[PDB]
Amino acid sequence: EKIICRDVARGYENVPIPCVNGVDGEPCPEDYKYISENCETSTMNIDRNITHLQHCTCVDDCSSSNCLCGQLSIRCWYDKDGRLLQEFNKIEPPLIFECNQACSCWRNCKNRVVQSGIKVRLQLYRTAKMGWGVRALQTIPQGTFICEYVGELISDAEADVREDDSYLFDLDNKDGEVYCIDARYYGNISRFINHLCDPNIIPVRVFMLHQDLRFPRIAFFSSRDIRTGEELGFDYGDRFWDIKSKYFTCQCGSEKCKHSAEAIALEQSRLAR
Amino acid sequence: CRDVARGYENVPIPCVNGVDGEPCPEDYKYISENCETSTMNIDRNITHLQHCTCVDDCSSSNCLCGQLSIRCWYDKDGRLLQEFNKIEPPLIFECNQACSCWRNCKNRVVQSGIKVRLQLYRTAKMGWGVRALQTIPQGTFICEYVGELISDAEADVREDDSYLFDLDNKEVYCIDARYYGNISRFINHLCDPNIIPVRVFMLHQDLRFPRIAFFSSRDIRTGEELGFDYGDRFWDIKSKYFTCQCGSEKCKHSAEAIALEQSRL
Ligand SMILES: CCCC[C@H](NC(=O)c1[nH]c2c(c1C)C(=O)CC(C)(C)C2)C(=O)NCc1ccc(CN(C)C)cc1
Ligand SMILES: CCCC[C@H](NC(=O)c1[nH]c2c(c1C)C(=O)CC(C)(C)C2)C(=O)NCc1ccc(CN(C)C)cc1
Ligand SMILES: Nc1ncnc2c1ncn2[C@@H]1O[C@H](C[C@@H](N)CC[C@H](N)C(=O)O)[C@@H](O)[C@H]1O
Ligand SMILES: Nc1ncnc2c1ncn2[C@@H]1O[C@H](C[C@@H](N)CC[C@H](N)C(=O)O)[C@@H](O)[C@H]1O
Ligand SMILES: [Zn+2]
Ligand SMILES: [Zn+2]
Ligand SMILES: [Zn+2]
Ligand SMILES: [Zn+2]
Ligand SMILES: [Zn+2]
Ligand SMILES: [Zn+2]
Ligand SMILES: [Zn+2]
Ligand SMILES: [Zn+2]
Repeated sequence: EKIICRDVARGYENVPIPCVNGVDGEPCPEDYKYISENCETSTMNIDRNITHLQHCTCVDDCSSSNCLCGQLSIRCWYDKDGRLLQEFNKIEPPLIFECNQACSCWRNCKNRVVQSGIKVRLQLYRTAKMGWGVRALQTIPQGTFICEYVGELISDAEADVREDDSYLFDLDNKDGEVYCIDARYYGNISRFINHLCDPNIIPVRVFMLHQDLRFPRIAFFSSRDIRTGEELGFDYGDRFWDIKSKYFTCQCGSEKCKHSAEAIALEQSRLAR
Repeated sequence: CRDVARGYENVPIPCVNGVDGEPCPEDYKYISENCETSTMNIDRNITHLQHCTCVDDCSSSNCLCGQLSIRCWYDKDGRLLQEFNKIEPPLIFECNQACSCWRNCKNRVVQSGIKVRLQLYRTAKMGWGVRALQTIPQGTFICEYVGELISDAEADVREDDSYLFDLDNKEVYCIDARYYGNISRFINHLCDPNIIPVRVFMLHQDLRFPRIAFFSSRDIRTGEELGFDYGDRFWDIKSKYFTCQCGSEKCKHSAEAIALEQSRL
């Protein structure tokens, strides 16, 4: 086992993200460009108009019920330490509207967690069965911001012709025109987070410096206390596995695994009779 | 006010008034980065970024971004080299998200933000101004001219040009700090200036949209008012409404200076 890179983010995050390999001879991944914030190749025509921001008139730290930005998700879901409240809906999370440059409040108000970046210590590591993965190097309480799903913002039409969908994330569940983040060519640490059938982080859609609802940003928060050494993972979703399961099956090893060869076979044999 | 920037800069920018009873200004919105109010089609395509292949601190002459800048003009402490053309500054291309270097390389001064202590204050004759609260060595990055990116056509429609900065394209775009701006909107004209504007590219390289960075052109002492040369064009427009009050012996735009040149004719 060897530390093969001290910081895959090259200093772009608040904290380093080392890479270790104790499984094989694979060097730290080079077949992508690490970026800390979303990029575009062809333009997405994002509405950046500062006058199109809903914003608040608070002169405190935006902890009162009078903060419009909080009201845009019924309430601000962050406590004084930046963690999601206990009663936050982790099954169907609301859209979060953080404070922004139009708000009268200060940059250090309580409604600005995701825009402040990575704070926890993570490690890129070689897994036994799933390629690279990401694990915690510290205790992470439930409700803590982990990292953003960062990559190249692309259209539905462009996503459809991309050869590799292994790093592709669509931004809404609906049937219409849905934009995507493709982390294949450009991405951050999130591109390495694997699927777990017993996940410990959840994606939350967030708005910060724009409120172009076509382009929510994807923030991962812990859904339970996470222990040092624990692999991070979220539920990729059934749609992902419907596509992929003819190529590989889930190796998460959970007793609750929904997408292993065994689980899939038990499903099909249920119908084979 | 302890900080007109509301915590958005690396350091506070306090405001004081020891001249009259005017409250610190509130007839604008402080923003720390440029904004837009109608679509500005800036080319942000990451594949269009020229970028370097350095793994050093980008002080090497092999750094492409340095070469794009003619050379990297930053010394080890982030200050412009003496050889920098302060009369007609070049374009600076800082490193960006496409470069292979680390975020702490030597070619990222402007994108790292304000480091010096400044103060918004009431001047005797020129309204509000900005002054240093520390010694500032020559070549030091001070602040960016931040405001609302607008087209020249939009600029022509607007009533007030007192906070309008022409990016000098030859289609034309401007930064209007009238409604949205940062501390730079308060920096006055001086005929004996101590800072200079420099065109800089950082996260995009759309040459239609340079960002404007101010650097000190000489050592500045604590308490000294900051100022740059607004340019003859500004004064050709404005001299019919007011004249220069900078009070320098080399003042070019005072009523007296103007009258002398006119009577000469
Ligand atoms: C590799 C990233 C995880 C796996 C990933 N998951 C999600 O996109 C997703 N979207 C939402 C979630 C997740 C997990 C949520 O949980 C909720 C959400 C509202 C954020 C909406 C996926 O399924 N990738 C295949 C793929 C994506 C997109 C296309 C392009 N078009 C055909 C749609 C093709 C293939
Ligand atoms: C209040 C800001 C200082 C004064 C200001 N100075 C500059 O714009 C300027 N531009 C460059 C400089 C300066 C000082 C430089 O030094 C060099 C540069 C290449 C950065 C190009 C000005 O002249 N404002 C009147 C004004 C601007 C724009 C319009 C709209 N269109 C007719 C263009 C009308 C009136
Ligand atoms: N639960 C899983 N079981 C098997 N393979 C997985 C699982 N989760 C992620 N993967 C693999 O990881 C890919 C998704 C990537 N976004 C994650 C990083 C990937 N492990 C890598 O090494 O680059 C999938 O297409 C699979 O190849
Ligand atoms: N040298 C000067 N002489 C007279 N007035 C000046 C001078 N420099 C700047 N000004 C004034 O300041 C305006 C430019 C502003 N960007 C500077 C801040 C301005 N002093 C204010 O109080 O808002 C000009 O239109 C003038 O009203
Ligand atoms: Zn608020
Ligand atoms: Zn706020
Ligand atoms: Zn707000
Ligand atoms: Zn599983
Ligand atoms: Zn370089
Ligand atoms: Zn560099
Ligand atoms: Zn570079
Ligand atoms: Zn003068």
